[PDB]
Amino acid sequence: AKYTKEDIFRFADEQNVKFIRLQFTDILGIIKNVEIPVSQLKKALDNKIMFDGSSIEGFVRIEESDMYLFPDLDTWVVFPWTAEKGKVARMICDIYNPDMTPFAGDPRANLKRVLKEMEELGFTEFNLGPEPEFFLFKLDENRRPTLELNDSGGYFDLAPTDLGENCRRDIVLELEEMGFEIEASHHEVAPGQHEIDFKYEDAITACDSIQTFKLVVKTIARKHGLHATFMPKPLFGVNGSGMHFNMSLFNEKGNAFFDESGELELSQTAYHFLAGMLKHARGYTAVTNPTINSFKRLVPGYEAPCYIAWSGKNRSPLVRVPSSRGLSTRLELRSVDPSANPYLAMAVLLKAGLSGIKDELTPPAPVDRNIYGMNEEEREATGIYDLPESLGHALIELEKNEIIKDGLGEHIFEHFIEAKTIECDMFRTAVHPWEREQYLEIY
Amino acid sequence: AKYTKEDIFRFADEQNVKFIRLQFTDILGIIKNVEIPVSQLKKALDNKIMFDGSSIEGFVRIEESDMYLFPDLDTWVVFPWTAEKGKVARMICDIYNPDMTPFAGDPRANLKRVLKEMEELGFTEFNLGPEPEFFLFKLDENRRPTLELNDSGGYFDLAPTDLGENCRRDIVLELEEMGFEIEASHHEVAPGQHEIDFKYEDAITACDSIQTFKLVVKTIARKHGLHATFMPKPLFGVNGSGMHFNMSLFNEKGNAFFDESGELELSQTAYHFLAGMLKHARGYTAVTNPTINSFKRLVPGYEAPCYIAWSGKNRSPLVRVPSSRGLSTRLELRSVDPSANPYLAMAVLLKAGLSGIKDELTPPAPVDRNIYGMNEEEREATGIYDLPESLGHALIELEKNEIIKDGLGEHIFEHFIEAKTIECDMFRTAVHPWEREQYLEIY
Amino acid sequence: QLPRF
Amino acid sequence: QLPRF
Ligand SMILES: NC(=O)CC[C@H](N)C(=O)O
Ligand SMILES: NC(=O)CC[C@H](N)C(=O)O
Ligand SMILES: [Mg+2]
Ligand SMILES: [Mg+2]
Ligand SMILES: [Mg+2]
Ligand SMILES: [Mg+2]
Repeated sequence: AKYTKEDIFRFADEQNVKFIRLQFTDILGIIKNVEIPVSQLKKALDNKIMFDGSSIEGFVRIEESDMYLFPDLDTWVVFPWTAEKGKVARMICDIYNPDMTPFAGDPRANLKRVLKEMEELGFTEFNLGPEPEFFLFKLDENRRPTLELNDSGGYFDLAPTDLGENCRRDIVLELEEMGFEIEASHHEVAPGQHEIDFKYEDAITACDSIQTFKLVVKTIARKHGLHATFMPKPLFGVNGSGMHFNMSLFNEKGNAFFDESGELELSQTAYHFLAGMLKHARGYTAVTNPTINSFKRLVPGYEAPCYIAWSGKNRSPLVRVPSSRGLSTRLELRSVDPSANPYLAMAVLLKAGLSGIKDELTPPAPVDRNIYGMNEEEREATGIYDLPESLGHALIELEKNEIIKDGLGEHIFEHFIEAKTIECDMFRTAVHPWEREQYLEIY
Repeated sequence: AKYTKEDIFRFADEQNVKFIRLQFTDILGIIKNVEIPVSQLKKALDNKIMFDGSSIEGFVRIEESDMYLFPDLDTWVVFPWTAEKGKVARMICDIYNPDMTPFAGDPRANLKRVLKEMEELGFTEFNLGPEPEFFLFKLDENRRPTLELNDSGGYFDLAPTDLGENCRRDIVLELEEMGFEIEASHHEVAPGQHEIDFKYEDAITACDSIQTFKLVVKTIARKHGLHATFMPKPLFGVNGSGMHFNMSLFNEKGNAFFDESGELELSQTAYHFLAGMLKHARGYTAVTNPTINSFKRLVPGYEAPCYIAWSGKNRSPLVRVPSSRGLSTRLELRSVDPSANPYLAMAVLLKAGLSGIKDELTPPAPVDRNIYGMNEEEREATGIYDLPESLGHALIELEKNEIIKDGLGEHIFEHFIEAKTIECDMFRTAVHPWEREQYLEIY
Repeated sequence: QLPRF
Repeated sequence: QLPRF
């Protein structure tokens, strides 16, 4: 408990806020919110605000359903770009049924349920550190995004330099001012691609920070006449954007993944987690990569993962074990992209790891022989398997796997499947200019 | 009694107002007003101002009739956008005959008469909460509205964001400053469509707040180079604008619609009100949807009601029962649009509910089987009936129903019928560009 | 009477 | 249900 009701009232009085954005996240990952004046703040703190819960279902909503808006006090953040006519503050809210029960269709509530299951098994917390990457594009005269990148930088290069501009520096400075724990910030391989690293927090706090980071980055980029995009693969032939997740599991003693007497200084819990993560990777690939464009990133030659394998040092492994040990022991999943919903991805990953721990599965031997060297047939003999190549195949794999369904819940699973099938059907029947360029003149 | 004459004089002296707009509402719903200097304010408070009452009849006025302008002290509001050369204040006024009798053709007086009948039957107040939705369009170079929306938002989406603009945020702030009880404000399904919710007040106060809200929203949108429209269906293939009414009936004990021992925690009074509302819905559909464009909104597939049925959770029911209970028990009618006259709509709805209570009618069973699934014939076997598909059919239904005529009064009924028949004839004989696009070349 | 028409 | 299609 970081803040209380009285603290929130005092903050609202002293910082002179007149608007509060009670925000939440739908199934598709879009940040939505209800806006209330400061005069209603007391009612908001009484968990008495009603709204339409069907919006959580996204565009596949059918029937209006009334739901409560239980806010979280610890998520109180005051925005700085609010001029002087009253400031704006936000609090991430939980969704509750009218019968005082958390909504099963809320991704945050689902993540809380999965964390409760993990605590039941014996662990304390699930620390996560994300590595989101984003692209910056120049705006047009009509304030519309173009295809021109802001700079032709390189990997870890000092490309933006000093003397103005350097949108990454301004973004990180305002994030630090807003109260974000930023570890580092650097230029990525692709031109105009930047990465900012976070500190390791709890699962829920990390997901909330991810959403707030996306919002703040987009707003600040728009301030400087730029468009910040988190599309997995905005351009062809260039490196994509990833959101590598470094996860660690903790218990009463300390880090559960660390064991000085184990092989690679890894505990049996870490190996069981690896086995669970690798066994069901084909299952949750759809959740971790929920867009059509996402699977355009999962292609060989751009450091994105393409095969289900783990290693300590390899060219684009699905799961990577960083060399750091002790309390910093962690497992990195590299298949996640910034377009994914953080809550759903964390829920499915935690469910897979928990299932692996419960079943005590033995992970396959790590591969370090450049699996890209052989053909598909030459590596299918071993345990190396391909990730789904399209969103439809990933959806089929979701519909087959049961543990991921249990980790998502029936409501979320059904609505996610419906929306993604609609998306796939919409993309399949479209006629793209590629087809015209390839066949209009030839045929 | 919130204000007295001395209070009004003190306010006029201290805020330095030089103009007072004595305003009222005609049959068609247009806000009209007579403008007087502050020096006449005393006379205005003596109920001695004469004006032409025929303006209430709208364009179908024939003979000039002198009428008094009894103002309401509790409606004193000082506008903020008045510069320094004297401020402007308004008071909603009642219309009285020269023989010191309220005018029967005034919608506000008619609503007061219906409320008197309700109090005679035994109830105390009729609380109403409206949910108006409006569209925002960009203005042209000549300050003329265009067909381009201000933003491509979504349902409950954080589309306008921070960093300037956000007309909705500016509007609700000025409404709060002016002394409005705003519950919440969010983005609607259609792009450029916004919804601001009110607190539940009395019928007359709610209608006055609706009119003032329309005026203030239009003025503020014009301030920021935008056009705010309350047309039920400005664009084809996009969600329309509605003004759902959440009504509750109160008595000496408390909420008359709440009963912990009843089915669905609803009292017999609530069921009688439902039966009355559903029985005469075909009758007052004309009053609740008085424009030609209104029936363009009442089409399937856009969440607008199309069949006479009630449910607690269904895709677009005519009457919806929110899950909230206790003092918040209420019935929601969703067929009302922002173009309707609030006073006439409340009068006819109250008359229908009162008739249902007096006759003790049994409401039909709620439908939850997606009535849209069957055809018209397959659902006409049950109690499900279609709403009128055009304004002419609704006018015929008005001319048939007698209870709605009694609730409207002879003067208002005759003038409304005349104006609406003129409107229907004007629309019927017009030649639209649709017809030319469909037949000019073919035939 | 009929300004609309 | 289907405002995207
Ligand atoms: N240097 C790197 O590891 C970048 C990896 C690549 N940008 C990705 O999204 O996977
Ligand atoms: N989400 C909704 O219920 C909106 C309903 C729709 N805008 C109408 O006018 O009825
Ligand atoms: Mg990186
Ligand atoms: Mg990494
Ligand atoms: Mg609405
Ligand atoms: Mg409603």
